[PDB]
Amino acid sequence: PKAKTHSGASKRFRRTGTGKIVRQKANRRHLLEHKPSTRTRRLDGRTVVAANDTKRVTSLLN
Amino acid sequence: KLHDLRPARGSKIARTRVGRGDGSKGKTAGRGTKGTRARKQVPVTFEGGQMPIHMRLPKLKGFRNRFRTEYEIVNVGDINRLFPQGGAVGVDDLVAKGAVRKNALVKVLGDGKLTAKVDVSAHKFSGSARAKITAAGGSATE
Amino acid sequence: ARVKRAVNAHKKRRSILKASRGYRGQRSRLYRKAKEQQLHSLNYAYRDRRARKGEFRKLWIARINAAARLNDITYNRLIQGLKAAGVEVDRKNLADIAISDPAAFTALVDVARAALPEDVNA
RNA sequence: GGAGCUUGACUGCGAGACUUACAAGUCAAGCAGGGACGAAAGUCGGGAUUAGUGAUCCGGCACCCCCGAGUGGAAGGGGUG
RNA sequence: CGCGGCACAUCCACCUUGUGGUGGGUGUGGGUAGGGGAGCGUCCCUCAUUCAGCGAAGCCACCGGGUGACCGGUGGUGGAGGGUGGGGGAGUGAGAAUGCAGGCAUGAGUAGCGACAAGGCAAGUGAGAACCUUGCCCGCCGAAAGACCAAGGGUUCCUGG
RNA sequence: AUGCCGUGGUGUAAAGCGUGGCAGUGAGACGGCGGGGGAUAAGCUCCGUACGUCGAAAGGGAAACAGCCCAGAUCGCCGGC
RNA sequence: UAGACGGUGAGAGCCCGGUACGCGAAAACCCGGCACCUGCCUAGUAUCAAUUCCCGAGUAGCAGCGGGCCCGUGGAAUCCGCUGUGAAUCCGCCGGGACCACCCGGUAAGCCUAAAUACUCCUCGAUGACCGAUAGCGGAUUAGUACCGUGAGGGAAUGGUGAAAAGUACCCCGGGAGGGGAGUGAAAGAGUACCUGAAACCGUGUGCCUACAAUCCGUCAGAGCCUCCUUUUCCUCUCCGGAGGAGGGUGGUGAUGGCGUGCCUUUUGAAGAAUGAGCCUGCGAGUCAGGGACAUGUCGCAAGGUUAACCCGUGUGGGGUAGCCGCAGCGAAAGCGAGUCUGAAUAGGGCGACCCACACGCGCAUACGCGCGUGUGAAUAGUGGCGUGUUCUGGACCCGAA
RNA sequence: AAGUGUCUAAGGGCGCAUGGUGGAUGCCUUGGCAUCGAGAGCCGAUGAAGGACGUGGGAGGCUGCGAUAUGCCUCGGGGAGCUGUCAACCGAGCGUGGAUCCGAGGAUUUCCGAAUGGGGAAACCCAGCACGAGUGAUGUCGUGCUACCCGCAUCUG
Repeated sequence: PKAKTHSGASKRFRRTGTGKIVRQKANRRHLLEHKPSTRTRRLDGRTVVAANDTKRVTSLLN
Repeated sequence: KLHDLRPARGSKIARTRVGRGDGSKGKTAGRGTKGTRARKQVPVTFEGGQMPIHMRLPKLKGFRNRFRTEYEIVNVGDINRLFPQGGAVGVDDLVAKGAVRKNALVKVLGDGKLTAKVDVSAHKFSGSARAKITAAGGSATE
Repeated sequence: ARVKRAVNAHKKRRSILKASRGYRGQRSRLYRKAKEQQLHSLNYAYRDRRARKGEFRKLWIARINAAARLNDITYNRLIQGLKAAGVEVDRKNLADIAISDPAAFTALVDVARAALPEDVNA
């Protein structure tokens, strides 16, 4: 009757200035002590979602 | 008349009634198995049992400022191409000419040199805006 | 608009059961059985169109062979002669002139004899 | 294997590719800050390499005019670690 | 391979040098799940036109036709509604669900005909008599197979057909 | 040896890659070669193979015959190889 | 002002009932109209320091446990319950999402209050791209009936002669039913078993074949036998047509030969000794709702598109500018802006802004073409409706438990 | 002598012709479902809704009605038939002096049912008092009230 946006996946996904959905590359939350800085500037940012996770994510964003 | 009325060839597409004989779309109508999909429909969330891409990724950082002062912008270069003469404009004149919606607080942006002699009234000018509009002869306002 | 799907169905029903007359059993009688048999009849007739091409060829071959061996030549050598002589007849008309004209067929056999090389070497 | 002196067992990054169903993983020249060692060249963003670890949600402990539900605060939240 | 007839895809020469069509050359045309495209038939609403008590639908039969769904013609039946053209709309198509209702088959004129108490003989009535009535035999029950009540039934009672 | 990656040339029709809509599939079988587990076994079980076929492929051969060999059916022909 | 609709022996504006329109009433109920009856005020309203009292009590608050709110006790205010404790009366309390100070809004612990709102047992009026006897109400037909169950409860089936009954007088076979003839009727090929009359199913007759022979019950090749149809040797009676027939054509049937392992579902694999189906006729499964999400085909208009509820009208027609989306992005956000975020830095980077075969004039060039707007006329976009596919929330393809 | 040569139909199959069964298809309809519009929006101790039992000249059912029982009275309307219907049969009647029929108002309105005098297997059993009939006299009959609870008025305590 009026479509629900999946909440949990709109609080984790972000439609950018154009048709890109940017997830958060963040196995970067719990244990950051053994992890070299390299593997954190590897896990610090917002990654455009790949193809094989898009058709569903957008239907989670709607 | 009405006996001479047809759509454009390209619309009015044939409906697909599926379970109508094994010559068009026959028995299984497209769900061609005995699986789960053959009687019902698995959601977009469910992924097999492993945490879906909306549970294993982290919620996006930061909050949402409840008091986000959202504006509406009007383009200084496109305020040139809105008013070729100009001379006198102001937010009401923008919504009048149809440059931005009503019920608004306005910013004026700064793409393109505004080469019209114009004075603009609108809240919250940007750097390049005030620069260009005060170099086009006219000035900025509040 | 509730449609009353009788007429639409009775069309193909009468189709099947008029193209199914002359069937021993519950096959000219009943409809589903007439349909099972229509599928089998038309695959049979399909297979028999090809099959009959090949089978008439084998029959003509038996006949040409009989008239050949009436002329002391085997069918193999008869064909090899009618080839080397080149008379582009085919087993059908060859068998027809075999039946009606023993004379024309024996002329053909002498043609074939005169067009065999020497031997079983070549 | 030993002997010296030290902390790069760095802060902000990262072209690029390896691999990858996705998530995750791995390398990374070189750029700047501010250091070590060296006369310098250079090398150092842990150990000869590959195991020694767990996603998410949720709480915690600090730094930051990020927000602060009338306004000043604040609790609470937020980023960073 | 030959010879004919369809179809699809790319390509050019073309017509209006992209729409859509003429000619050709080449390739292609098994198919399941499944994907695309094009279509038949049922019924309802509109516009156009048209057939109909001289005979509408439905049905049946024959003769044809289309590459398929299917279509037309003709006669028989019937006795009031259908053609077709452009469109709108479907409870739109069945051979299966141990599907649902009705009808009707096979088993099959087959099993059975409900206790191991036992029947007949004469006469009658009657269209018709093993079973009905009259008699006379004969037999079975007689702590019940007799006679009563209570519930239970609810007219099964009696006369007449 | 093969296979794999690249480049260079010739050949080849949709084959490729990117991005969408719509699916299905995720019980495979045998057969050839290469191997594991079996026992030097199985119509066994599990793998590899730009190997095949059935799956989902009819016709001919195999007596009969899903998987073997020939061959991939657009329809017709009482024509040929 | 009547061509609505329905009936009359067919398809009726003019035959009938009616319609259009107009009349229409005692009494009732009710709309409402005037007079009577009742309900007030015989100034303290103003301005006044403010001398004082009052402004809804076991209530508000606070703590405990719960409910409820988007708010799952979380940090939660506001509100509501139950238990303790428990206030003030305006210089009081209450709220403004803990709380505090200032600033605002209002005065809870009395009660009452039309409208727009939903609703349908009921009567009137109407309509339908609603069904038309297996449908549509379970119920057209004695219907919640008959029957089922102790009971609560469950719960059917069953419509059509004809225009008019003119419903077959009369004889005939029969004990009747039933028929035959007669007659009614346009039709009995409408007989109270009745409109039309399907199929399965059950017979009667007739052409073929079949009692030495296996064969998913057919197909192909095929002799013959019967068929109607016919060209002719033919009879020249052709001034009228067909006989035993020859050529020929469809149609029964088919002696005989070869080929051939039903349909479905499901399976690596089925003719399968796997499932399901005795047969015929009717019914049975992918629908629709939403200014839904996605993609696309087509169509409006154009940096726009579009209205929602609602208001006017009677054909779905005209108003309705709230809102939604498009118009600028970045960032946690403050913010900033064709930039924005990180950072010490733009150095990078992440996200987003921008496109010619040449100009105008120049920076420079080895033939180079990167640069700017004005153009040579630089280049396009959405939004709304309609079909389509998929998806969402709805039983959402139908059927089926324990 | 040797060889050939069908004829048969107990009965089957096939196709036609002729029937029967059954009740599909078509076309309806005295029926529903769905909405729109205007109403109305409660009934009941003054006895409801829903019924049992009866009521017609004759059987029942439906319908109407209630021991006054397909009806009673007045007001109106209308005007020629009528005696509701399945279901159309026999009766025997009325009506132009206004019948059937239609609207509004009244009377009658058994018994059960909240059921309420008490009881009860609802539709039945059995009473009290007071009027009013009936018998020689009780028995019998006709009418009315008699439940409970709360509230109020009154004596009460």
